[PDB]
Amino acid sequence: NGSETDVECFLGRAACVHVTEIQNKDATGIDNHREAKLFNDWKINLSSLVQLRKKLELFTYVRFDSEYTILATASQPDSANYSSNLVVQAMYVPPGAPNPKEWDDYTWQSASNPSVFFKVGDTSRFSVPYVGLASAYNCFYDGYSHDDAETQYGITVLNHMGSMAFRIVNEHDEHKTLVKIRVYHRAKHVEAWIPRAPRALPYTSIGRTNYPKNTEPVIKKRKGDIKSY
Amino acid sequence: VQQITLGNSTITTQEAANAVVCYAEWPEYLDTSVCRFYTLDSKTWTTGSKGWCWKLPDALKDMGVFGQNMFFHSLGRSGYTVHVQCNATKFHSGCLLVVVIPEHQLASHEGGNVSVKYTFTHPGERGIDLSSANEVGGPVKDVIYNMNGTLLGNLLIFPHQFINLRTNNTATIVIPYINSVPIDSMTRHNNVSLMVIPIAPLTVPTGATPSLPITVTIAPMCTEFSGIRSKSIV
Amino acid sequence: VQQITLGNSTITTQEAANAVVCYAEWPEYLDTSVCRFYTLDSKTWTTGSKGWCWKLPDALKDMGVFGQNMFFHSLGRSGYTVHVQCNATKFHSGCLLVVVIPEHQLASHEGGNVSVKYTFTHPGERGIDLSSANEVGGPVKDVIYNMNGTLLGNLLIFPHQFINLRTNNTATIVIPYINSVPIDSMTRHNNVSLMVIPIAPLTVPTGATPSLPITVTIAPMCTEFSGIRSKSIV
Amino acid sequence: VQQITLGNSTITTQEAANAVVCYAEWPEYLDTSVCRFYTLDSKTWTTGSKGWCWKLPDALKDMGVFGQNMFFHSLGRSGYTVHVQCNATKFHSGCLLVVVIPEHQLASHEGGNVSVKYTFTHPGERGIDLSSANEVGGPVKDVIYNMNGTLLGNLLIFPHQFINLRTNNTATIVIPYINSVPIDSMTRHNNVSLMVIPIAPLTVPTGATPSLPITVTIAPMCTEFSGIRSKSIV
Amino acid sequence: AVQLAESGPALVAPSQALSITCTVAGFSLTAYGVAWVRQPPGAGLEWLGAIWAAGATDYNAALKSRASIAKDNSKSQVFLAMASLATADTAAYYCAREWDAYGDYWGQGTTVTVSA
Amino acid sequence: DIVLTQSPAALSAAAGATVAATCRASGNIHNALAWYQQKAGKSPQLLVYAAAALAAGVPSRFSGSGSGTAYALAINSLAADDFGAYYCQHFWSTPYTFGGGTKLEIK
Amino acid sequence: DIVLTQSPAALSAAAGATVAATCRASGNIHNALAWYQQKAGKSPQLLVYAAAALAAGVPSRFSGSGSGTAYALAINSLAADDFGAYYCQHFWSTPYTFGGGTKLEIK
Amino acid sequence: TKDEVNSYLIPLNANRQNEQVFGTNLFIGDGVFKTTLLGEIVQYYTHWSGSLRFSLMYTGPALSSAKLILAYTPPGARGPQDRREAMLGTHVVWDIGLQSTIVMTIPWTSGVTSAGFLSCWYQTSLILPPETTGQVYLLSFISACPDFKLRLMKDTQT
Repeated sequence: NGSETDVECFLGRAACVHVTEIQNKDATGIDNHREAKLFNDWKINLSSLVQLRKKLELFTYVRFDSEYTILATASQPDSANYSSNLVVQAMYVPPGAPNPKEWDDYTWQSASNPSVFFKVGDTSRFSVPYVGLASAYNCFYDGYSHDDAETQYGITVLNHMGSMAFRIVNEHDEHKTLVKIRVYHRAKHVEAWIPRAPRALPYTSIGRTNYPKNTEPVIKKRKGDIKSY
Repeated sequence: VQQITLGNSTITTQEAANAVVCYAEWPEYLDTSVCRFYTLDSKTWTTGSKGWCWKLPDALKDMGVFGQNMFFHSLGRSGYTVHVQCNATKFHSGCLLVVVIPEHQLASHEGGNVSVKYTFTHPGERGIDLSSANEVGGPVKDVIYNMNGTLLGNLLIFPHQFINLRTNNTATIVIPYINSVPIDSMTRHNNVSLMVIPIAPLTVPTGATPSLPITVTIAPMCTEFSGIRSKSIV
Repeated sequence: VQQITLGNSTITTQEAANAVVCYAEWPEYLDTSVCRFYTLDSKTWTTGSKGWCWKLPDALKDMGVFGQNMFFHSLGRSGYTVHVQCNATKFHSGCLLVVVIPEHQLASHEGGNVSVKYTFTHPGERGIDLSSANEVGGPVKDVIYNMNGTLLGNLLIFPHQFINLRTNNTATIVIPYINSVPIDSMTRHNNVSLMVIPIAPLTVPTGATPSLPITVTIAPMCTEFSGIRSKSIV
Repeated sequence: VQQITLGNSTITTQEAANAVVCYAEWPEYLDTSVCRFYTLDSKTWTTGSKGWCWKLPDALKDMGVFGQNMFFHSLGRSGYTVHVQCNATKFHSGCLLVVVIPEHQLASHEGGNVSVKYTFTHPGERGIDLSSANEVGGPVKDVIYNMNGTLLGNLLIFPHQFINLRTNNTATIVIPYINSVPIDSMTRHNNVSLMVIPIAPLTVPTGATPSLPITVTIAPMCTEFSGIRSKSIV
Repeated sequence: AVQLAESGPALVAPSQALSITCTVAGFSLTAYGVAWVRQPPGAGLEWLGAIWAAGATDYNAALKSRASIAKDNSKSQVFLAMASLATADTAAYYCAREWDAYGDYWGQGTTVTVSA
Repeated sequence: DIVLTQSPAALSAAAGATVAATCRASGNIHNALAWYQQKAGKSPQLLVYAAAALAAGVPSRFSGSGSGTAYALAINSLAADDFGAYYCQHFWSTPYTFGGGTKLEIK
Repeated sequence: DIVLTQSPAALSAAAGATVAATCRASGNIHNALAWYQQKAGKSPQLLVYAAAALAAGVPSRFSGSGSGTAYALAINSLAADDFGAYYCQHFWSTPYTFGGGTKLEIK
Repeated sequence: TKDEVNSYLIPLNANRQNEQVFGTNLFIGDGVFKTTLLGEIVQYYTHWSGSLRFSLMYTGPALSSAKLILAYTPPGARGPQDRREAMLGTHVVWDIGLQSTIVMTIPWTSGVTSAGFLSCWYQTSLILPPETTGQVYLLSFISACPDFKLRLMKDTQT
């Protein structure tokens, strides 16, 4: 009767957590492989999406296996003569593993980073288990992580869900191809603890409960007095 | 009943259903060591009070054998029995919301990536005076948003209890160990935060002093520590 | 007990032997139709109040389904449960006599063959303010003679109950149908008259308002009407 | 039989298989409250009559206790027993089609997105005179297209009954509650529409008045209303 | 629009009464109350009293005896009466609507001077 | 009774200076205070209700503050229309007494 | 304390006019008031007790009325003996304070 | 015009009889309920259809007493505009002196004028203890009865 209100169903639906854009071109004389968008890594951050952040932060703890669906679509806004048949490496960097700094790093061929090779226009799909270090993720952390010094009060590495890195395996053509990648995360086997108050005010930081200053009142005023229906 | 003796401490109280066991889970191992009543300094609930906030185990960090074992042992695991008693006549009105918030991550009063300093996230027996001025590096003290951007009315989803001075004067909240790890460092991380918030303001009669003491008595129960520092190396 | 629900109405009250069943006869047929609590406008018992008098069924003549069926049907037959509640502190003194008088024929203030007009013998929810001035055609309002030439002390032979604000604040009087006919026209003839009379005057402390509300809650019970207007002609 | 008494009403009628229970479903709960015969104003079936259309429950909206409870309660649920009787001699000819149309959404006489006004979709006891002139905002009255763009011959798929004055003079159609919701607002939405349509025209003999009365008697049966307005708040 | 037109005779000898009224146009006296505030020239505003949204009245501590407020709910008129008039009653008398139990929508007020 | 003492009595300032009128009560109003503005021969108009909330049709130059007994009315960057007598009124305990009044004049 | 303010202070009337002396109290006397009559160099004598009841040896010209705080002493058709100072005294709450006094003189 | 603790406080006033204390409709997606825990989770979905649990809490002094009459106007009807129309409908006459907390179950609605109204009226004037004058407050609470459903999940934006 109330199967839509389950936290398996309320929190467990595929949202768009990341949209990046990488390019297929040559690295001849290219200094920065991120300003050129030869690759993009993304620290997996479900609180970057404020609609899913506001739903996850209705609970103190949450434990879920992950489920990533990756849609890569190409684009060639220049003279092209053909639409190229491209392959994207979508490499999952686990927590504690090093991220790529170049598109031709050693990290892309590292056997311990699982990577998906799929075509552009097709879609990838894989699942990552609960890769937290606690028995649940911490939506809120009242304290410091690993240290007696200043550790930013709630910024903890217990909530590290990994990282996704994306490049095009193909070499360059004579035209530039722009691949836009949409990562779709679905929390599965969700279980949640200690329900909290819903957040009324907007966000200013990730991992911090800081609300903006001189913001607007969330409790809206009546058009009359307290006796007015 | 009315002479509850725990250790060499004794308090006098009233209860009929007063204990609020949080989430219907009594604290239990994974007493008789540090289990006694630690009675904090009484706060003065004046007419213009906004509230008080104590972090646990940070409120008990200098409290005798508990605060000694808190800094001696790294890892620990404690539940609490918090008595908040606001003694008054039958002429005072007003209402306190005694609420226990697990993982009450506070909001800084500067916004953005500005974080709250360790001086203010760990205020000790003093707690956070929510009616005082925002200091540089401290939390935001606007009580309507519960110091975390969530409204004050929705604070009743946490394990709470009202002190309506018309009806009662005591609130007992039996807190278990609430964390995502089985044991944790008690000195860098606060499990729960006790807040005592006046919703309805304190009204005194004419001829009464516009202030009223609030006594917080925290008894740590089912307190465990790590087996290291007494585990043998052989 | 304290959440007495009758229909879609609910009142909160106190009783241990509070109900005064008149003449030890519970009202009975010769509920569940018009049986609900009708709560009249609260009267202000000031320090110079002389009393109030409501006629029944005339006090309930505009009261919803009861007052609709009172003017729809000619003949009717109702008993009553009258709660008179005078909420106060433990600082007020004074005493009310809540009395129910069957066939309280009133006396005109002009004497002789002068009779009281229908405007005043049927005053409605307002009742008769016994502390007001005598109007032309109205009853005499001298409370010592009970508006009928009989002394106020002898009014305790009628089914009564005191509200001594020292002791209690409520009076419940369960009125049956008292008439010499088995059924009668409810619109031209008043069966009983509820009177609420301050015998001992209302004394307030210094710092209190010299007035005190009185709430009359009349629940008609065992209310019957004539079988005509739904009897078939065939 | 011939003295059917329902409430304080009584009608005299004839039946052998006359009742047309719509879709072989007798009306039933999900009487004895508002169940009586409401006898509408008799229509004059002249020689140039085109038909009449009554909306239900809109035809019974001013009809006593039913029309009182229709506007008192928001939600309601009623079935009907509609007797259409056209008393005549054995010299009249002609044929009426007494049809009951669930959800008879009417067509406006202006076409396009022009809708029919609430004055005309809810005409009351008067009904819609299909032989009158189209007014601004009213429905189309062309009887061949049943006021909805569907031909008159195909109107027999709805639960109908003929009054052939050669054969009989009465038509009884027992209507259940037909809706896609279990209970609905009776004041904004018409469940069925009774239509009385002369297919074969009324022919009178020479020496007879070219007109003939039609009596519609609607008895609401299994009438339910919402539990609110008498549900307790406690 | 919420307007409260004051109306008074404004030429009254002392030791007499006042019939200084306020017609209410826009709202109802059964749902809102009306506050009375006078201001003598030179000196400041002074509260007189408030009849509430259903019957009850409050007054000044010094003017419980002199002042009296009633209202007609059908005709939407609010009545202010004073006894034992002095030269200190030369003041513009104002009406208001009780908005959140405060006072606003003040009319322009009738200046009522008590003179010989 | 709760007696309002509105200090000062009159102020001289130019169009742009900051004016902070002040009311202090005997009893505790519990923020149930209203500030009024009045011109010469005009009706008083409501600026601030509940000691912090600006009323309808009030510019953001006005700002009510204060809690308990003392309440400030800070006006920032005065205009030409903002000269007149300013009166508190508490709405707590019946009687609803006023303050003394602060008038504004030009330097 | 309950303070009686007896208004007016003195009256000029002829033998036959109606004199209505008045007392008004701070507190509520609950009709426990006594009126007194005094001549020049004579003892005060009791006229009305309980604010309505004429005392012994008092003619029916005197008539006490009033309830609560305000109490009138209506005297109808004055005689020659009825000139003097008239004092209330309440007998409710200890102290039993008097009023100011109304003297009668001839026009 | 700002958010504060005073917005949760329903003010009560002495010497007011037959006035209204508060009044609201029972759309639990807008108005007073939009920011509550019920109405923040109701507005994640499209259709609620259940019973509500409405509470009040008197926080004035133990010697003060009043009778408040708590009217429920169902959906489709008009909210009352005097105390007597409130009494002739569905109500509780709640004596503040005796019962410090009242709990009232709003009937099953399927409310998605409409959704019902809920007002409170002074039966008696508020009697305050001596030389304790001013305002006392009510605290109102909303939740759901356990037959409350919720379906067709949607998305709030900002």
